Amino acid sequence: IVGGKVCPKGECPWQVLLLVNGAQLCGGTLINTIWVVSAAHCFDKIKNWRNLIAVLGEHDLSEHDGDEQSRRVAQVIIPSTYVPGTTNHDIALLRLHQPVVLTDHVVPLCLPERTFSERTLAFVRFSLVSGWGQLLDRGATALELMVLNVPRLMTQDCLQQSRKVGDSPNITEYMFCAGYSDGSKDSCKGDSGGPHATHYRGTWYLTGIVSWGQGCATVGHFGVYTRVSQYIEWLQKLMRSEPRPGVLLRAPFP
Amino acid sequence: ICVNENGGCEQYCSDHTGTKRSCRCHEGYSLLADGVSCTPTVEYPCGKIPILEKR
Ligand SMILES: *C[C@@](*)(O)[C@H](CCCNC(=N)N)NC(=O)CNC(=O)[C@H](CCC(=O)O)NS(=O)(=O)c1cccc2c(N(C)C)cccc12
Ligand SMILES: [Ca+2]
Repeated sequence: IVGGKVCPKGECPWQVLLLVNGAQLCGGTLINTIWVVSAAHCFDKIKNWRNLIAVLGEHDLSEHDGDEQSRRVAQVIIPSTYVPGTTNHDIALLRLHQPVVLTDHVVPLCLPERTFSERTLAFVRFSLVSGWGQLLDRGATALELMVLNVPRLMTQDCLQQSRKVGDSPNITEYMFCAGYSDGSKDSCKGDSGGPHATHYRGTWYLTGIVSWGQGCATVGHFGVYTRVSQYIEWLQKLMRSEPRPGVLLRAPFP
Repeated sequence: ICVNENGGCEQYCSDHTGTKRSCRCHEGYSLLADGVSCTPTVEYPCGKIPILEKR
């Protein structure tokens, strides 16, 4: 997270930390006691699927305070339309081998219904993005969970307001821009899979997943997030299915 | 009517034939008698921050 602040311990209780062989990989969002929503591109280079760990209740990476809860990731489900190396359909649904115990520091973010998310949440200007990702472009990652408030834009307004480069991934219907173009605030590498949380009448909902962007907080550019509303039905359908042998599972989308 | 201001619903809204609307709530919540508000039915409902709720 660039240009944000430390999320006070316990105020980002749905934030998930993904580890591979003990090393920081990405973030994720808890949506119930056994399901985590993250980003598909976080698993492009994984070869040892049995060493993938999810940590809930995490805050400070240099200290164990007893609120942390670790779980092995039993399954990583990715939409069939996702192509490794690219950014479209950048979402992954993770099943934990064992449920986490809800506590003051471990709480799920509400996965909204599609209608509600499209005709209500999508219009809430500001939302929170978080993670232990890089504090700066080409900079070090954070020891404490960071959070940043960012404004959402219409893809249209994002397009003709961003410095057109080249070979830059297209902004599709499965994405949306959020952030600032003055090079001050944005999510960054390492924050991927993390939640873009939106508040509405006293409750928070999952509307985005940290996905990509040209550099971090690059002047003239915004951060791009996976448009979760497009995957609500896909997610609900998978959470109702029995687990299958093998960690990685590509599932049909729609 | 759900399209306009979430049909007055605190959480989810479903349209019905005519001018009939039904508000619903996420798991871990119950719809109040006003037919729009949702109240937690568990200790840790989704989207709520405990240390803040208890403040
Ligand atoms: C999964 C993640 O942790 C990470 C999160 C980044 C969020 N960024 C912002 N909020 N600004 N996601 C990725 O790493 C996905 N890829 C990119 O963001 C990529 C940067 C590559 C890198 O430096 O490691 N940018 S991009 O997808 O916009 C991209 C893609 C392809 C080519 C790019 C170029 N070429 C022309 C050199 C330039 C700029 C961006 C490019
Ligand atoms: Ca810790």
